[PDB]
Amino acid sequence: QVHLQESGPGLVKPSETLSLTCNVSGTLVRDNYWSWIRQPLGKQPEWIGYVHDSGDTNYNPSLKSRVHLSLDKSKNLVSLRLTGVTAADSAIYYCATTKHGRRIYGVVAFKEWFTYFYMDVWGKGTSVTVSSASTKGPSVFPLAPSSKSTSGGTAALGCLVKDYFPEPVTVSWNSGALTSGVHTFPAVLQSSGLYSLSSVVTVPSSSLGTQTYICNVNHKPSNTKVDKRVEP
Amino acid sequence: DKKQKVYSLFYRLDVVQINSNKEYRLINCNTSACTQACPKVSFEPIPIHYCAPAGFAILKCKDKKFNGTGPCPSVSTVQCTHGIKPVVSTQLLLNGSLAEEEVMIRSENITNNAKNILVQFNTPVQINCTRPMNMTRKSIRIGPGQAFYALGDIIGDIRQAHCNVSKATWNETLGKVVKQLRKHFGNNTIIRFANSSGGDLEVTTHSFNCGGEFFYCNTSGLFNSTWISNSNDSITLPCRIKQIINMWQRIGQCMYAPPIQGVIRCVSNITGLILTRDS
Amino acid sequence: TFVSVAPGQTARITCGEESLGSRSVIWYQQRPGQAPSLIIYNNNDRPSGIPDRFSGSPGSTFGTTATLTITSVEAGDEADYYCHIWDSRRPTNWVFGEGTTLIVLSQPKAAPSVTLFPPSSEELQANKATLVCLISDFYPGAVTVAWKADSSPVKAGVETTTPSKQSNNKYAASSYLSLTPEQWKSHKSYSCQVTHEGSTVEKTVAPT
Ligand SMILES: *[C@@H]1O[C@H](CO)[C@@H](O[C@@H]2O[C@H](CO)[C@@H](O[C@@H]3O[C@H](CO[C@H]4O[C@H](CO[C@H]5O[C@H](CO)[C@@H](O)[C@H](O)[C@@H]5O)[C@@H](O)[C@H](O[C@H]5O[C@H](CO)[C@@H](O)[C@H](O)[C@@H]5O[C@H]5O[C@H](CO)[C@@H](O)[C@H](O)[C@@H]5O)[C@@H]4O)[C@@H](O)[C@H](O[C@H]4O[C@H](CO)[C@@H](O)[C@H](O)[C@@H]4O[C@H]4O[C@H](CO)[C@@H](O)[C@H](O)[C@@H]4O[C@H]4O[C@H](CO)[C@@H](O)[C@H](O)[C@@H]4O)[C@@H]3O)[C@H](O)[C@H]2NC(C)=O)[C@H](O)[C@H]1NC(C)=O
Ligand SMILES: *[C@@H]1O[C@H](CO)[C@@H](O[C@@H]2O[C@H](CO)[C@@H](O[C@@H]3O[C@H](CO[C@H]4O[C@H](CO)[C@@H](O)[C@H](O)[C@@H]4O)[C@@H](O)[C@H](O[C@H]4O[C@H](CO)[C@@H](O)[C@H](O)[C@@H]4O[C@H]4O[C@H](CO)[C@@H](O)[C@H](O)[C@@H]4O)[C@@H]3O)[C@H](O)[C@H]2NC(C)=O)[C@H](O)[C@H]1NC(C)=O
Ligand SMILES: *[C@@H]1O[C@H](CO)[C@@H](O[C@@H]2O[C@H](CO)[C@@H](O[C@@H]3O[C@H](CO)[C@@H](O)[C@H](O[C@H]4O[C@H](CO)[C@@H](O)[C@H](O)[C@@H]4O)[C@@H]3O)[C@H](O)[C@H]2NC(C)=O)[C@H](O)[C@H]1NC(C)=O
Ligand SMILES: *[C@@H]1O[C@H](CO)[C@@H](O[C@@H]2O[C@H](CO)[C@@H](O)[C@H](O)[C@H]2NC(C)=O)[C@H](O)[C@H]1NC(C)=O
Ligand SMILES: *[C@@H]1O[C@H](CO)[C@@H](O[C@@H]2O[C@H](CO)[C@@H](O)[C@H](O)[C@H]2NC(C)=O)[C@H](O)[C@H]1NC(C)=O
Ligand SMILES: *[C@@H]1O[C@H](CO)[C@@H](O[C@@H]2O[C@H](CO)[C@@H](O)[C@H](O)[C@H]2NC(C)=O)[C@H](O)[C@H]1NC(C)=O
Ligand SMILES: *[C@@H]1O[C@H](CO)[C@@H](O[C@@H]2O[C@H](CO)[C@@H](O)[C@H](O)[C@H]2NC(C)=O)[C@H](O)[C@H]1NC(C)=O
Ligand SMILES: *[C@@H]1O[C@H](CO)[C@@H](O[C@@H]2O[C@H](CO)[C@@H](O)[C@H](O)[C@H]2NC(C)=O)[C@H](O)[C@H]1NC(C)=O
Ligand SMILES: *[C@@H]1O[C@H](CO)[C@@H](O[C@@H]2O[C@H](CO)[C@@H](O)[C@H](O)[C@H]2NC(C)=O)[C@H](O)[C@H]1NC(C)=O
Ligand SMILES: *[C@@H]1O[C@H](CO)[C@@H](O[C@@H]2O[C@H](CO)[C@@H](O)[C@H](O)[C@H]2NC(C)=O)[C@H](O)[C@H]1NC(C)=O
Ligand SMILES: *[C@@H]1O[C@H](CO)[C@@H](O)[C@H](O)[C@H]1NC(C)=O
Ligand SMILES: *[C@@H]1O[C@H](CO)[C@@H](O)[C@H](O)[C@H]1NC(C)=O
Ligand SMILES: *[C@@H]1O[C@H](CO)[C@@H](O)[C@H](O)[C@H]1NC(C)=O
Ligand SMILES: *[C@@H]1O[C@H](CO)[C@@H](O)[C@H](O)[C@H]1NC(C)=O
Repeated sequence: QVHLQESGPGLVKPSETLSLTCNVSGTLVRDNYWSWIRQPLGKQPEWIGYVHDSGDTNYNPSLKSRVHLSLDKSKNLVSLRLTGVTAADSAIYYCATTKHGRRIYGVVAFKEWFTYFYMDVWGKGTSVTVSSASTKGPSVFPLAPSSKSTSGGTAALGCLVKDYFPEPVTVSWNSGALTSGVHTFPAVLQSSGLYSLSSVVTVPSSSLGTQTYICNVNHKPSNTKVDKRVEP
Repeated sequence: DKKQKVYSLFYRLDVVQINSNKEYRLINCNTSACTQACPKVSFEPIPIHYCAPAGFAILKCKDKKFNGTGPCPSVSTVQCTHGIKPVVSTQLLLNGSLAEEEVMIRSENITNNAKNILVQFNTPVQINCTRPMNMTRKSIRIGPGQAFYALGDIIGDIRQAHCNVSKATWNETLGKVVKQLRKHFGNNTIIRFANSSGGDLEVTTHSFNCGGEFFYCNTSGLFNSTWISNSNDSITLPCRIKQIINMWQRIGQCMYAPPIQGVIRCVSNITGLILTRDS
Repeated sequence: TFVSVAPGQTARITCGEESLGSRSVIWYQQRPGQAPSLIIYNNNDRPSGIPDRFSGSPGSTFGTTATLTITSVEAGDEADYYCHIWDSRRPTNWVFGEGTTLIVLSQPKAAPSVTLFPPSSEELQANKATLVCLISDFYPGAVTVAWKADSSPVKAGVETTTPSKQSNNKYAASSYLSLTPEQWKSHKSYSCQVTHEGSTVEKTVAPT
């Protein structure tokens, strides 16, 4: 099979060295050519550059001076460095396997031909935000189910992550046990500058219990892993 | 009094600079005031016959193994020549009549190296030359009535004018020719080949007209050889295109080839060479 | 830019500047909230996993634009579409082609699910109040939410996310309201009034 897993700070202050890594699997770093693509929020993806062992590596002209690439063969990882980050650099940084190709419009004799690229398999990405605001850890207050003698049949339970910075925050229920009916909502940014997302599961009427319902919230930028138990 | 700001494209050979940031001028403006060919006439070499007046005769030597000079054994008489078309080119005689039996060479003095060695063929080696760029002819009026036919933008990819000759056929014909050199230079000798020494475009390249444009094709590719004898493939050729020509010692004129609109492809026979030799 | 196509018809999508040479254009289908999935390369050569529905313009034409032909549009094809242009005449583009949102029409209608949540008890002892209205599975995302203090509208503290589609015709919107501890007990019962497309649905809650 094939799998990609980006990783990194998820936030860096202005004028610093953003360092991101791409965990590789399913193959070796020596074999395939790689490429990175950042995507600003709501805008069109700006392609970063392509890297391969044996030094076949080129960068974007719009950011040529600031970027750096590498591959760790022993660690089997796709590295990435970028210096002097600014507000224009905050985006979702994907990691993509890339394949070369030859388009020939001529006799080939010349050099009349051109290498076009296409990234067939992607990664999930990592949300790299940029702000001089210090991290805050998430607070977790467990939202009790509908009133302590909830309405007849088909009850609902929820959690709440309030006042965390920055996005994102990952949520899963009993180490991802139920994974059914979960409707983890988008975050809302507040006036203070902190996000807050809810997560809720729908449970049938046979929920008097006591079944063990403990939602799991992870915010890596503050290393905060809070697992909370909800009770009516 | 009023003037314009028209734009046109020119080939590299036509222009030359003088040093604003950069500039250029036509290479003919320092030699001779030129005239454009009317884009109404054609340059096609049609078979022309040369007939004699009354009380005159023209003698046709019907001898296969004729080296051009001396007593031709069987002679016929004719009023007009066979259709001879004005195919004008350098280093390569095109579309003419092949020799009948063996590739026979013709030279004034085979010993005096300064005399060109005209070579006639026995098989017409096939040559296909094109210019792939689909082009624009924008009629820029420089009045009154006078209408310059400029080139406009380019439609499609960019790739020069080239020529194709089957490698195998030429690798065989060259052997057929060297076979007839050895009857001049000893039963067992070695005949190498090289490209032109040096000079103008008209001399060191394959100056010819096809469809309205004047190709100057490098001849270094074909002349790659060295002769030691006692599937599908072609030998591609790379040509530059010119429009402002100065053909002839200096007596053709300078003439602006009106740009051709479209893709120009021509197929031709090669029937001879104009060789030279440098103990 | 948005393309609205009747169901089961054929959609078309336009990408990039006009052609200058023979090209090789890539086509990408980024679904909302996910990563771009590679759809077509070589201007008409689709890889494994892509049906022969999707088409394109062969990169042999000059002067015309890059076209994406979706035959027999289905609901899943609702997405953003990008394209990477490789002209033999223009330098290598590192800014992907600008987007084009496909919108299949007449899903047609989804009634929202409004889930009002009081503040949590641990939050109550922590001296902060927060109301969590949660609106799911609605179409389209044109919801506007008001809040009521037993009979009266509430002006400040109102927080509301945006209608967000999620790998489904279903949308999503939250609604938070910050309240002081003294007033969740002071008033009778609080109301979340979610308005969608012309239907207002309201859920209220009362303290113990
Ligand atoms: C002087 O001499 C020199 C030689 O020294 C000579 O040079 C030659 O010039 C010609 C033109 O002047 C030039 O032809 C070009 O060739 C391009 C590439 O073709 C080559 O590769 C392919 C495939 O190889 C790749 O993929 C393989 C796996 O499939 C892989 O293994 C390879 O490693 C490689 O990566 C191959 O098909 C070609 O072989 C073709 O020709 C052979 C004979 O030469 C023949 O045996 C082959 O079959 C094939 O010909 C046809 O064969 C199949 C059936 O077997 C048919 O289905 C097809 O019809 C084939 O044509 C070569 O190996 C070629 O792409 C160029 O054509 C594209 O570009 C032009 C210009 O832009 C367009 O007008 C064309 O329409 C075409 O664009 C189509 O394809 C491209 C890419 O595939 C797409 O981007 C376009 O979308 C479009 O294709 C799609 O849409 C069209 C639109 O309707 C649709 O029809 C298709 O279905 C598709 O959906 C162009 O033909 C030649 O390459 C060059 N040199 C050599 C060495 O050949 C000079 O020209 C001579 N000068 C003279 C005489 O004046
Ligand atoms: C060595 O010998 C070979 C072969 O002998 C020779 O190749 C020949 O090249 C020339 C041009 O390079 C070819 O001539 C062209 O022929 C076609 C059309 O001809 C046929 O068309 C009708 C269609 O029904 C036939 O019925 C008819 O019998 C003809 O055979 C065209 O591609 C060309 O036409 C244009 O060019 C000519 C003027 O340059 C005119 O003939 C004609 O009026 C066209 O001109 C028009 O072009 C403008 C473009 O916009 C247009 O706007 C104007 O109105 C203008 O009038 C051309 O006739 C010839 O066919 C080739 N040989 C063969 C066997 O076909 C090599 O060139 C030669 N070697 C050298 C060095 O010359
Ligand atoms: C538009 O113009 C730009 C330049 O302004 C041009 O970028 C060039 O692309 C070519 C390839 O398309 C690059 O050539 C490579 O250079 C590296 C340098 O080390 C070599 O290692 C490469 O060799 C490998 O790759 C070849 C192509 O795949 C293989 O055929 C070969 O066998 C080797 O495996 C290769 O030579 C060139 O470096 C860049 N130049 C710059 C300045 O970036 C771009 O391709 C043009 N685009 C179009 C559509 O014409
Ligand atoms: C007309 O212009 C051409 C082009 O500049 C001149 O040709 C040059 O002649 C000199 C002779 O010393 C050569 O060194 C250059 O290489 C030639 N240039 C080119 C582009 O061929 C020509 O001499 C000029 N005629 C004059 C001044 O009478
Ligand atoms: C190019 O050469 C071929 C010979 O291979 C010529 O074709 C011959 O033309 C003559 C008349 O000129 C005919 O009598 C022959 O029968 C033709 N041969 C074949 C095999 O068909 C062709 O005409 C030449 N083209 C030119 C001179 O433009
Ligand atoms: C070169 O480009 C011209 C465009 O200027 C092409 O002319 C077009 O030809 C098609 C069909 O051949 C017609 O439908 C268009 O109306 C023509 N356009 C104009 C402006 O006249 C011409 O075909 C091209 N040549 C080649 C060989 O592709
Ligand atoms: C020159 O052009 C002619 C015609 O375009 C080529 O002859 C063709 O050869 C193919 C085989 O490869 C045949 O299927 C065609 O029928 C031929 N066409 C004609 C009109 O006879 C020839 O191969 C070209 N020669 C070179 C050296 O490029
Ligand atoms: C003939 O071919 C030779 C190559 O065998 C050419 O010599 C080259 O000339 C260029 C100048 O443009 C030099 O940069 C190269 O170093 C030369 N190569 C060698 C091996 O010496 C020569 O220019 C060609 N001449 C003509 C008139 O075609
Ligand atoms: C004709 O062809 C020859 C060889 O195909 C060309 O010679 C090349 O010249 C460049 C410099 O201009 C050198 O870098 C190459 O190494 C040369 N090639 C070889 C094989 O030696 C020549 O430039 C072409 N044009 C002319 C006018 O001679
Ligand atoms: C004549 O042909 C030979 C080969 O056909 C060419 O020789 C090349 O020489 C260089 C180094 O001198 C090698 O790297 C190449 O591999 C040789 N070519 C081949 C095909 O092996 C030579 O350049 C040709 N001369 C001209 C003027 O074109
Ligand atoms: C993945 O990343 C971790 C930490 O960056 C590293 O220890 C590991 O070697 C990487 N590769 C794999 C295959 O896990
Ligand atoms: C041919 O050239 C030689 C020397 O180059 C000369 O002696 C002779 O007179 C010339 N003419 C002939 C042999 O007819
Ligand atoms: C074909 O060409 C090669 C070199 O290009 C030459 O060695 C060989 O003798 C040629 N074949 C014939 C039959 O002359
Ligand atoms: C020597 O050349 C003659 C013609 O010049 C030829 O007839 C003869 O066969 C050659 N001698 C050989 C090939 O041994």
